[PDB]
Amino acid sequence: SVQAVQVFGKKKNATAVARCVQGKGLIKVNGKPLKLFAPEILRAKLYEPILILGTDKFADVDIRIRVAGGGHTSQVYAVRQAIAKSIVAYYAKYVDEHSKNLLKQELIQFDRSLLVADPRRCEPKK
Amino acid sequence: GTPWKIFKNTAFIKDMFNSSLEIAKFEGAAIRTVSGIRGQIKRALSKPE
Amino acid sequence: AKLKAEHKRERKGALRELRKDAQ
Amino acid sequence: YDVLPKEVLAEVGSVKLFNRWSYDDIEIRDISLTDYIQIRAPVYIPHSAGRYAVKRFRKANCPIIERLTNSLMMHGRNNGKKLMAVRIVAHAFEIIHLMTDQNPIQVAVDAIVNCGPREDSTRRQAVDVSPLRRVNQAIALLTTGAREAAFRNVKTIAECLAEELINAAKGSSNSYAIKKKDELERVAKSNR
Amino acid sequence: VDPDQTLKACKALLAHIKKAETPIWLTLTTKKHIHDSHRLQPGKIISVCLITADPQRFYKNGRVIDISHLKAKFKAYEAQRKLFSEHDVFLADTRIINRLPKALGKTFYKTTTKRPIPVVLVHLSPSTNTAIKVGYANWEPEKLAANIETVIRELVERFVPQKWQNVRNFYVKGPETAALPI
RNA sequence: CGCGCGCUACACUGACAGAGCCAGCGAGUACUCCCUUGGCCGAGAGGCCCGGGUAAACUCUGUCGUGCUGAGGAAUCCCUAG
Repeated sequence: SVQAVQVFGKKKNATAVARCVQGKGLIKVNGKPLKLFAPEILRAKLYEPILILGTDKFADVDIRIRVAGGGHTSQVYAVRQAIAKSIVAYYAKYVDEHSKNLLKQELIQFDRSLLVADPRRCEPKK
Repeated sequence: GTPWKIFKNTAFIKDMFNSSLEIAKFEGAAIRTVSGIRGQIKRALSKPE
Repeated sequence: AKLKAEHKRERKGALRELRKDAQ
Repeated sequence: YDVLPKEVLAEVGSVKLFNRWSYDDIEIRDISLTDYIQIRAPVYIPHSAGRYAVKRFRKANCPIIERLTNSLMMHGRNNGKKLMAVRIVAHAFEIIHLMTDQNPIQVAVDAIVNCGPREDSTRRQAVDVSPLRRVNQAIALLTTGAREAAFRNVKTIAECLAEELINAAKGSSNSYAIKKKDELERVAKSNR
Repeated sequence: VDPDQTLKACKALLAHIKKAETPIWLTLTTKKHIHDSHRLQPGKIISVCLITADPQRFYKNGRVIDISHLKAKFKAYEAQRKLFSEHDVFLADTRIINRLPKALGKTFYKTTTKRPIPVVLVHLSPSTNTAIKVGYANWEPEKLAANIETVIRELVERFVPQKWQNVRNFYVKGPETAALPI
């Protein structure tokens, strides 16, 4: 009887789970907090969904991220995809349906790779 | 001679020929393992002469 | 000096003779 | 806060590149180059996962700081290395803001406009140059000047990239890319 | 264990050695030694790169390397040939002691017998023979005799089951020449 | 001897030293690089003990400062998104 949401994220081989529950603002990535993961020069790409959506959307939730596989870059894209899908999914199931559509609009107007991962196939040209 | 390194089907074997000239003379030969396991001399390994 | 090159060309030539005879 | 440092929460309002410099008041000085040099969509660090080689004229839609990064990973920076290039963009923009006290991204955009040539020589015939080729040749001459003058000296690609980008923004007779623009235009004048 | 036999064997070793001055050795050849348990003492008897455990590593800080950060320095075989010359002595705690010979076991624990000493030497090699370094070469036969006496008593306490007749041999040893009796 | 092809070597993108942080294929009672000066136990053949010969990268932070400690002519060939 808790408000729990499981959510995935992807890149080349880095897969990340994120569980988002009713919390008090923390995001912890492999136990360590979010502002400590992913060596310094990419943490802006970690923070991109937070300072799109505003921290006021995040002050009621807790996001717990496990990341496996890939290199550093692919783990960063897997994390930020898991953040964005986590909050869109929590606002899908627990707060009203209008706010989901507004969050999808903000994330999609920025970059759709925060929600849908498009893995590259190859091009055998004609 | 004695198996020196054992890969899956190949094997570097040793203590049998003295030189790459002798290997090259026998470089297509039917070699045999006393388990009843046939094999072929392929090529002289370079540095362990 | 330049005797090792003679050793390598004579050695590899002898390997050519032994491999042609072998095949 | 959710979890954010004091610098990011300190500048949480608009979009800042390297969390320091907004886009909202930077201006092109060529109506020809305006629709290709990208300041429209906001992006935080140049590293992004965009496919700008699917079909032509996508790289007129990727941001131009990512273009200065992507041009900064050439054979003088050992082609696989991306975060080296955004790090050199970081220290170069800091050296621009400390040498200049101007917005370094405006220094870079006015640098690119002031560097891309407008007439070239068909190998003789002299033709006007495309604006996409003007952006491309601009960025390539900028990073080429940064490496070719930061080759054997103690001065790093950060410092030399910042000097070619500042002098490029001035249009001075010191910058390598300005000198190559005037040499190509000089050849097109002499030939026609 | 007579000191007349100890000093006489030490004088016969110094007389057998003739023409820098390398270290002498001592040897203990026990009998009926099925030593398959930890019954032998894997520790001490009588510039350090101190191997260590968890955050008494950072609370500790020659070079106090941790039991995680040793695996890179010894996994790199170019660097495993580096620490054998630069660092003079090694010393480990419990987990570093029980996990050192699976990492540095090629370039360190094989040839020089320069393995660690226990914290929070004598090594088994579980056949019936064993040996240890004696000491210096400018050392006196009474000094090396007393060191051989205390080391023989403590080593026989690690091999306690007879402690007087367990050794089918117990001799002194020259370093590189033909070794000696006792 | 000739033509190549792989590989090594050659510096700012340095060197040193720490701290941090990431893969995917990989499981046949199977796998050991040498050959030895010596010594033990050896009637004899051998087994012993001691000496000789889970990533790179990347990030971040600090010490030195181009210092034989120099990236390859003509040519011809290839190559357009993981």
